Amino acid sequence: MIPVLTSKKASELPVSEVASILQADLQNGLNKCEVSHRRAFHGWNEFDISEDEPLWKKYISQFKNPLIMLLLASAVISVLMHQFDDAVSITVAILIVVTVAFVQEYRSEKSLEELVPPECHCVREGKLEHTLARDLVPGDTVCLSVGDRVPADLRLFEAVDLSIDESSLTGETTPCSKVTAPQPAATNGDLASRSNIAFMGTLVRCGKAKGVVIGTGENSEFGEVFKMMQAEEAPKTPLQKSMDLLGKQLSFYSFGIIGIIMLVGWLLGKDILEMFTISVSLAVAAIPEGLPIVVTVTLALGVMRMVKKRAIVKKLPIVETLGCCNVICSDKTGTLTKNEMTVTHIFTSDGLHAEVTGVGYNQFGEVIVDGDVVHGFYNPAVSRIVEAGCVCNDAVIRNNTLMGKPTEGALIALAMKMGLDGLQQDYIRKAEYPFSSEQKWMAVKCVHRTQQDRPEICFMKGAYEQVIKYCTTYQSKGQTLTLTQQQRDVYQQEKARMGSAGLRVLALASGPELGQLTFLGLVGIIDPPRTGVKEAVTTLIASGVSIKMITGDSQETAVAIASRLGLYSKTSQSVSGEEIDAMDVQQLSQIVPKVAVFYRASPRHKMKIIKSLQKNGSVVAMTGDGVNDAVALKAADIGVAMGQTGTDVCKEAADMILVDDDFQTIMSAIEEGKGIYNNIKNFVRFQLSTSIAALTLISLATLMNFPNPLNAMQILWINIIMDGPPAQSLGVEPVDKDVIRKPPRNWKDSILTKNLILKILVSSIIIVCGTLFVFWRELRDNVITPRDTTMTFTCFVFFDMFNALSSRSQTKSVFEIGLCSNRMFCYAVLGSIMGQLLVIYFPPLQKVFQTESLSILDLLFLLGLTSSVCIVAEIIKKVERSREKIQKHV
Ligand SMILES: Nc1ncnc2c1ncn2[C@@H]1O[C@H](COP(=O)(O)OP(=O)(O)O)[C@@H](O)[C@H]1O
Ligand code: ALF
Ligand SMILES: [Ca+2]
Repeated sequence: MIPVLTSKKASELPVSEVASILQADLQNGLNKCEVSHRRAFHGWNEFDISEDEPLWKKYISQFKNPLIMLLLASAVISVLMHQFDDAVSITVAILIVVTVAFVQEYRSEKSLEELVPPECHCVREGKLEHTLARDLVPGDTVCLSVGDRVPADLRLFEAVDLSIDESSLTGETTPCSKVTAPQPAATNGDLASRSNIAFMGTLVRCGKAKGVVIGTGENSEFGEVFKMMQAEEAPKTPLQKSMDLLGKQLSFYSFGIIGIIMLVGWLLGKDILEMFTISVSLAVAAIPEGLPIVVTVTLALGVMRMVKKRAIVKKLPIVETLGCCNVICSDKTGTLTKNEMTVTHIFTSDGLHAEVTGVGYNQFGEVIVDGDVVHGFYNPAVSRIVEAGCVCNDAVIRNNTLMGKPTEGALIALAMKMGLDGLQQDYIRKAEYPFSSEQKWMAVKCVHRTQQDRPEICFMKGAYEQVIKYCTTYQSKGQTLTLTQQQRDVYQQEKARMGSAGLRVLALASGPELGQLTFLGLVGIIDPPRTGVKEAVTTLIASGVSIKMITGDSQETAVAIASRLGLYSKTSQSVSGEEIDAMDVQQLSQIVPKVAVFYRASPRHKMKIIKSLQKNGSVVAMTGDGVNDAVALKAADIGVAMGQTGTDVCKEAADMILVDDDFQTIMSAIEEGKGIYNNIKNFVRFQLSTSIAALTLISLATLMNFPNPLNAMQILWINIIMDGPPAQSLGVEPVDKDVIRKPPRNWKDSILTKNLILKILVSSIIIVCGTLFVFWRELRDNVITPRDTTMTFTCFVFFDMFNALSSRSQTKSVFEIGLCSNRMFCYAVLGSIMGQLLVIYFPPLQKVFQTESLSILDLLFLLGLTSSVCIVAEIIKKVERSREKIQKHV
């Protein structure tokens, strides 16, 4: 059997011993059968899933709520009293309440169980595959590049200037350097001296590494520490504690009102038992005992609906601030535009204009100069630019797939169209200066493969303003002349003409050494934008949010794209990158609400901009994707990391990520969050309206005479129907398309507004008026009849049902939506109707409850009169929509 060795054993033993003991191939790797055997033997590369849930313990913990315990105490002291029906009814009712609370808790636990398995790169069968870190087995060959995180315990056998961040493991802010040499047995006392082992969960900052898996899952003390630190957390949502405070205030007000009405009923009154029972009923009915449950389940359904649309968001409280945003920055490449570059226009230093046809990275296409087809080395000016773009290239084309930068793949395809694919191997690359964000140029110094006696030739490419600083001469009609200022102005004007059409400009120069280069020409690398982003950005800035652009390119093409998709209003400015560099946050904070395009910028500037965006009243939505951009995401409130082109540093230490990079997904998530908030507001509105109506009805009933026709069991059933399946049906709801045009909700604003208060008060007074009308119409000279109680109970039930029906959406009436789209509402409605009809006619229940019989014409009159609240709500909604239309028409 293969033994599992610890970290110190792999540290003290050389690479040969750790390879022979583990039987791991450094170059070939392990086979599929051996990997499957090791996975079946040692298990999966995850923490031990040993967690049992005593569902019976949860069921009994659903008890002990003081109010239901006082209800059970009343029930048992009633058993002591010479009576049986009230006791058994109260016991069955409290049983239904406990089981509905338990199933609600189980559903909330399921929703809270409802982001991703972490992927990695592994070398198996001699090939590198992008596989799951969960299926990793001890002995696999793992490659770690910049950005990638260490999946499991790794024994380093190859390392190039590797620096790994271990602050999450030991707390040191300084990354330690890794080496492949074995450490002596004397220095293995502390953890910081272990520079030959890559531990699980560590973050690789820089460098490259190739190691062998030695420890997975449980076979690591650091793995145990991680399992115990990142398993039990409690990141409560600000909206959650806000709703908790609101519910506590409502409960305190309800308890005060109940104490007041009890003091009133005690004076000039008797039958203390019924008063205490009805007080307990009002206490269990008025208070919201399901607000956290419904808010959690609606947040979970919202996050599930938004991840269904390819939008993964961690840090659940972020869903609270999702949609509250008002400034959403974006980059040109990636989110706002697909990563596809195509060379279309070529401008040589001689003044020639060449057009390149064909779309895609293939050999299909031709170069036309003044009507003539240029192939091979027919035109010196064009062929020089082609060879300069080809010899200085890091991307490679294979089976129409590009490996590297797409901007270099564009020049690769351009050389392919001219039949110059085999030129890149004709030169021997000697010196390389790669393309960096600070220098913005890439240079290669090479010699010919068969003409090594010739002087070394260096080719530089990049931005015009950076390349032209190294150019001293130019070519015209085959003659090398000196670069005058007029030639520089002509080149700048041509760059402006190219940028005005939305083409990325790229300058190229060639020479014997750096500093005495001749400038060959410019190329127009067009970038087709994604389809559908135009209308999205149009409807985004039309109300609420404002989109920015951090491209890092020149101002010309940036403004061209921002005008094509639509970002530049008549009153808008644009700032450079050197302007942000030589300026503090205070002076910048006064020009940010006007600027919308950031050209010639860099991620190093982004953080600073964020500070300015944090100076005034606003919240940031960044879109960092590459390296050295995770700190900007952490400093901002939320950070949008891309899935395809995204490192692990900017993925795990970040916020909501977007797979299948696009721009409308943020808008969809914003609409989802706003719909969640609207559903929560509608549920709170319905609950508060029903509670206020019941409280004022009970008060007007027990005021000075004519005691309440609603008994304890009836009010408890009303509580069940107010906080049951028809209650949470309002929380979960498919959103319509109206909130994207609404202004964003401020963080200072609460969930209760003036119109909501007016609506709940109108609903309550209508309920009370209808109930009093029914009470007056049922009896004229009759003191007390059970038919009166039945009529009042069924009337209040039907009124609550119609009020819940009218409370489907605060911005949409019942006519626009149908009897679908969360049909669970209609399911709960029909279930409650069946339960009510069973309560009406059931001889075994007629002794339990108060209802014993009813008439058909009485039921018809009840359904005819109950629609008053519904018609009033629809009338006020129609007049509000008419006022909205007449105010937008002017
Ligand atoms: N491989 C490269 N060689 C030389 N110059 C480049 C290369 N790639 C990009 N550039 C230039 O450097 C600029 C900066 O690129 P980057 O900072 O990655 O932003 P973006 O790619 O979105 O423009 C580009 O606008 C382009 O002019
Ligand atoms: F892809 Al960029 F700045 F937009 F590096
Ligand atoms: Ca209640």
